[PDB]
Amino acid sequence: AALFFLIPLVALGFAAANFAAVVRKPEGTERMKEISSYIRSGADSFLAHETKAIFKVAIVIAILLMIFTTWQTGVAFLLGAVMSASAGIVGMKMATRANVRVAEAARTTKKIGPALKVAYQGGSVMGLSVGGFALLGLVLVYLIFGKWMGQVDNLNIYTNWLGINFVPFAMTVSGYALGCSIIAMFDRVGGGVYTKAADMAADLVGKTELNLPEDDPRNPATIADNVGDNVGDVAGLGADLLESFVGAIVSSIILASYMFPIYVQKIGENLVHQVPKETIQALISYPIFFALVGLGCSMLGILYVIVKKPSDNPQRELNISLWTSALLTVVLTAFLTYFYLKDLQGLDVLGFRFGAISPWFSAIIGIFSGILIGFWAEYYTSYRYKPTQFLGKSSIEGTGMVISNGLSLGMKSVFPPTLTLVLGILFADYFAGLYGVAIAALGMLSFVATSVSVDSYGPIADNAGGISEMCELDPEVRKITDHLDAVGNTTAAIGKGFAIGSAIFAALSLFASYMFSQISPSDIGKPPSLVLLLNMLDARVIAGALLGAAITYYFSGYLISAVTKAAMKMVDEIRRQAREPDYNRCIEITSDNALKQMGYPAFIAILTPLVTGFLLGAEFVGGVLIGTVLSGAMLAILTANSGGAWDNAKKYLEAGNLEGYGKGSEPHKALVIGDTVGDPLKDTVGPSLDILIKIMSVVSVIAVSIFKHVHLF
Amino acid sequence: YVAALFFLIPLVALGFAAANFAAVVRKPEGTERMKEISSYIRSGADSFLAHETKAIFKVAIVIAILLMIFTTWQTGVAFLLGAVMSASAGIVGMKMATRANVRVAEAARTTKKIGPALKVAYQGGSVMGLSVGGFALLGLVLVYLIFGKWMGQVDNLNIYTNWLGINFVPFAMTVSGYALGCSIIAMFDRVGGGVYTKAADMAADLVGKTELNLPEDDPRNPATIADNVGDNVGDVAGLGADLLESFVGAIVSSIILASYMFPIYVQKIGENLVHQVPKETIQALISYPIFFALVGLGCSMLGILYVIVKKPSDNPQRELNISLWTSALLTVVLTAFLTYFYLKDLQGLDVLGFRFGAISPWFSAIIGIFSGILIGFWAEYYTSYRYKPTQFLGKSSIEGTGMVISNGLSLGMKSVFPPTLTLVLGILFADYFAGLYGVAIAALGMLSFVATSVSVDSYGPIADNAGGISEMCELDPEVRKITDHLDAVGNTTAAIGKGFAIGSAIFAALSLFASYMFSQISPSDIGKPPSLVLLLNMLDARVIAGALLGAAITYYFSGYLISAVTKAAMKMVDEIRRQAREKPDYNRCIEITSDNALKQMGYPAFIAILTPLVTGFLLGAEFVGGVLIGTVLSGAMLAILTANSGGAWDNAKKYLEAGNLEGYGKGSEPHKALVIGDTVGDPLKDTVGPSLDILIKIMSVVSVIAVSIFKHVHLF
Repeated sequence: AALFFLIPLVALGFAAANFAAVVRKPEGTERMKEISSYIRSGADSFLAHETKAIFKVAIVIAILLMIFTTWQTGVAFLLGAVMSASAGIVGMKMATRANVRVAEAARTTKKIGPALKVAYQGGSVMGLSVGGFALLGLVLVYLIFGKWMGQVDNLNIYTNWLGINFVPFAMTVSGYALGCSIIAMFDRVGGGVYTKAADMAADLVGKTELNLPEDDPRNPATIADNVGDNVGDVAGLGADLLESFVGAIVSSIILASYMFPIYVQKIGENLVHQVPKETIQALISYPIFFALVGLGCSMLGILYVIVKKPSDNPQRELNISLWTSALLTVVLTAFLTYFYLKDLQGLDVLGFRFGAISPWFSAIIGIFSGILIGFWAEYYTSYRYKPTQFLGKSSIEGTGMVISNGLSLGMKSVFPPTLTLVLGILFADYFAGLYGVAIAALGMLSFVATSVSVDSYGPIADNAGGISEMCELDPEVRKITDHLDAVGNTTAAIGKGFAIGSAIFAALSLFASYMFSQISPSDIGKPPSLVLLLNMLDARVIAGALLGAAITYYFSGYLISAVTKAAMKMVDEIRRQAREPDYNRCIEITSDNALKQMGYPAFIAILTPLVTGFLLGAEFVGGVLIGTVLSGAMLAILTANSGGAWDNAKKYLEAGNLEGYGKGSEPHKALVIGDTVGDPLKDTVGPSLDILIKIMSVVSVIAVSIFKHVHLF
Repeated sequence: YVAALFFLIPLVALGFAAANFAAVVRKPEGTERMKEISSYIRSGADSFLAHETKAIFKVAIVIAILLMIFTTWQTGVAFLLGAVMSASAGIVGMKMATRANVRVAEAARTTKKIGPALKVAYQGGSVMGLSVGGFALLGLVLVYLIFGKWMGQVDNLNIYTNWLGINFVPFAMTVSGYALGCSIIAMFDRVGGGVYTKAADMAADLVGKTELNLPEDDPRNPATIADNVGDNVGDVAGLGADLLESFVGAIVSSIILASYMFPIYVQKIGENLVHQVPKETIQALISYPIFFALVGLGCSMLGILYVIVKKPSDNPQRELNISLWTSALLTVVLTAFLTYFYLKDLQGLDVLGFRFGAISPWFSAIIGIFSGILIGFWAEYYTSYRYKPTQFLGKSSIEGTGMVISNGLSLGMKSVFPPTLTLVLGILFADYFAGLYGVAIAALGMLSFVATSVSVDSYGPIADNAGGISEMCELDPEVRKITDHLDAVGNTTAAIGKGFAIGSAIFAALSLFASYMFSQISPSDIGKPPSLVLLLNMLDARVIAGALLGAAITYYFSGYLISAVTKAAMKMVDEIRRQAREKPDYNRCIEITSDNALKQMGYPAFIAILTPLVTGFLLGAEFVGGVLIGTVLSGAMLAILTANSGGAWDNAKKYLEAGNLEGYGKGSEPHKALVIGDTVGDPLKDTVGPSLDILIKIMSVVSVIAVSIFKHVHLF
């Protein structure tokens, strides 16, 4: 058991070792070194600014979490914030360092294998830092606050000095989750505004009197964009997956903890717990062990792929990493489930239909759902398949036709993945109730380290190819690096789709956790069916649902406008710099403006439940959560798939798959308009929604202990 | 005595419509060129109507046969009756509009004044308004008398079990059948006719830009006449049928809730079933919505009469707003007395949710009314260039085309919050006053004066056709100025009316969701506490799954419609090229586009009608309740977004055309960007949004009906 608790440190040390191993490889030409120095300075500047703002917000949140609820809650909040920030910083430094070494491998060896290995060892640092830091924080919470302080021992509803009631350990893990959520909100909202403002400004300066090339170091927005790629597909997506991972695990824990007070019967004058402390604690700890086994299998798959004999098929290598981790987790967790829950009593009252093996059936379902959902994102965004081919071909009909067909593509694309989620939820429940729904969220993210490593591979290869083309490298070297960039292009779409699906699953598990956390000491005798209830006929619930949907749409629109404003401001600063390059100057101007913009979306996401709950109650807030989730899922999938389809249709034409037309032609102009429209949608709105749907649920789960009984109307 | 006096009101409205029809027909058509252009337009309209009506009849017969085999035969009879009422209103309104398009221009030319032309156009639109009101309430009065009182379905009010074992309260199921009847007409009009309209508009612009280069606004271009036909197909038949469906849906929901409260609030005192809400109150609440709607129609006729007889003026918007406010205020006042005197001596209103006694539902109704107008205003705030958002979009036109698209999407997304919040507060307060019954009464009050709303909505396209005929006939510049002023006023009223229709659709869809939940009552829940029966638990994984599925289906529905418009447009372009290769063929291309649009609507219509049957026989009534919530939420948001975005794009293009952007005018690059934005937005505002308005209601109606079957007959 202690070995499992050690696995997180193994992953952190693995990250350190891969960091050193890639750092040992050669940087090469001095031109490459200068470009990468620009990139690293921009990245570190952005990181410092955002971490300053993060610390400012986190101290206030921890003080409020200690004043209300308990002090362990605020401590766990800060712990989780630190773990996620650490994973992000480590991954970003590693990526900004490895972007050149990948190109040097490709050039020196004139081969694809060594460059791919360098890039994947680079991304595995972010993957392993995510996994290790997250599960390390969780093990620390489970040991220090969990067993040492006996919060897993009492498992009864505690009433704090203010009168707020809650199960202690549940509230503690909730605080930890909220910490991760703050880190992720900062990363996604802010960094996304920044990244897409930089990309839009890069496109813009090309058309001003400056006549600055897009792929030229003379253009400051080029370096800002190369920094933003890392800010996005390494820090942002990694933090998003980390939040979903921890959310699934915390939801399992909260449901388990609150089942203990739920299933008590007043047989005489005594309250008899129909689910005893043994089973409850076993179910509190089973998710942590499942996730630790997942991290172990992830490290094994990464090891196999980094030591594997070098090959010339990158896509195959990354997919091998994924499938190895998946199957290993499946088998090992099979034995874990069967042996860890075998001798427990009362599992039938918990929803386990086939006994101790029920949740494993749930977990694996998640896994498969995930991969399948991934596939759908690729089907509707790759020009290898029919939809993007049709979109690209329709370019000849005009620009309005490109826009309409892209919107149509996204809207229709939301259905296959939603149906995958629907069947996954139905079957997971069939096996093990809402607990099994949470275990499905976990299984889907059981190998988060490998998923995040493949996600971070993309931007590293993108920067490698960009450095190669900015340094005017040999055409064969450019071919190698561009092939790596295309593989990363496909993996990016798959990873974004997987992240959206994971966010939806974790948000639904958090909704269940919210309902369970509504338990008051006065409902102890009441039948369980009466307490765990959100009635949709209650007009406050319908009203709250409409409100949540509207707030989600408004959130998205505000982010679009913020991106455009920040881009125009960066263009103004670049003009000022030309009249009077400024790399960190423009990077920091845009970073500060994006951080200023983040105030209102963050306040929306965090304060909507507080305001509405203290105003109208916990049924209204349940409605708001359902509306937010239902609209966020759809809008996320839509924006992601539409932007991906537009981008890859432009590529389809640029690759000459549409005879007669190439760069500069009118169809290419139309597709470029479509791609500029979609960039903010896929890289800012979708991920921001992935976060919204979860963080609003977390804030709700926590504050419902207060406003459940403290509401104005 | 007085009851029959009110029951006569529908015939008064139908006769008022006939009289206005005749009065405008007496007006002069004028020049032979105007007569020829209008002959083209009217022939196209009649052709479209006939083609769509054939398919409507086929589907309606299949549905009515199924409604007789299952449930009861009165259900199928009421279904066919409602289909006929709505189809009649649509045909009448469209024929009248195609007739009045010339007489408005003749008023503008002969008299060189705005007042007389406005009067001609408003007398034209009041035909559709009054036909909607009269036909709808006539069908409902007939149902309440024949099946209701004569056959004693308002007398038994107990759960009846049909030969198959399907259980339901008879009158509730009957009114549900009638609602489904109206819904079929509305679905046909909206989905099909909307695909047709936007395919026609897209083909007109394309052929204007194709190798043929046939000028826009030219009789030589057949798609120009097809588009002038589509304006009426959309904002007269489509929008009128939509408002009619929302109206009838609110009323039917009130009735179903009332009917099912009788079995719900029973107490099993030993061996006796004691109805805590007695038959007297149940029947009073079944009939109160009908009388409220009749009073509303009377006030609407009065406002319309005042505005058509009022001293002519030079301010048209003021005249239409006067009609609206008069109808609203009169309905408010009279319905106050109606409520207090009709529900005073009842018993059990407390157990029902009436917080302030017999006057509670009136408080709900008026709220609806205000909600409506406020929602209307919001649609105007986010689409008119008199206000900041559309101004900013137009100004941003200078900064590229991608910026136009991004800012339009942003505008639309943000625009859902003010109107959605209006709906939120309306629901909260309406419920506060009189429970879910009061939510239904709020929907009704919001639509209490539907005749005037539909008349103002149908005014728009008639004036649009008048201005188009004026520009195609090369009329005098002053007459053209008058017609262009009328067209802009019609544009604003169109935006406001579309927004009001969306808000009404959301309110009616929520009332129908409540009706679904009430209709789930089984004979085995007689003793169960009401809290146990009226329950849709959101933790049940089935319900969450169904909600996700419904949202996803709504998005897919929208995307399919977008693609269908382009397919029909491309085919119409091919037909125009063939016509050039071989006075052009007007009805030919109109009928080709109509048949293609009707063939395409088959699949969205099948989605909307069968999704609840498939998913319900598969997984049950909790899953379908989830589906309904997802559909309602996603449809509300997408409807508001698409409508407001299309309106903002169009009115920003107009903002520039008037030179409100110093330095840029027709032909400049910002104008090209705004033209792209408008071509993108046309299908969204005129096809997707309304189709969703329909989806969110018709799926609920089908669910309310079939839940009697699949509630207990489901596979998993």
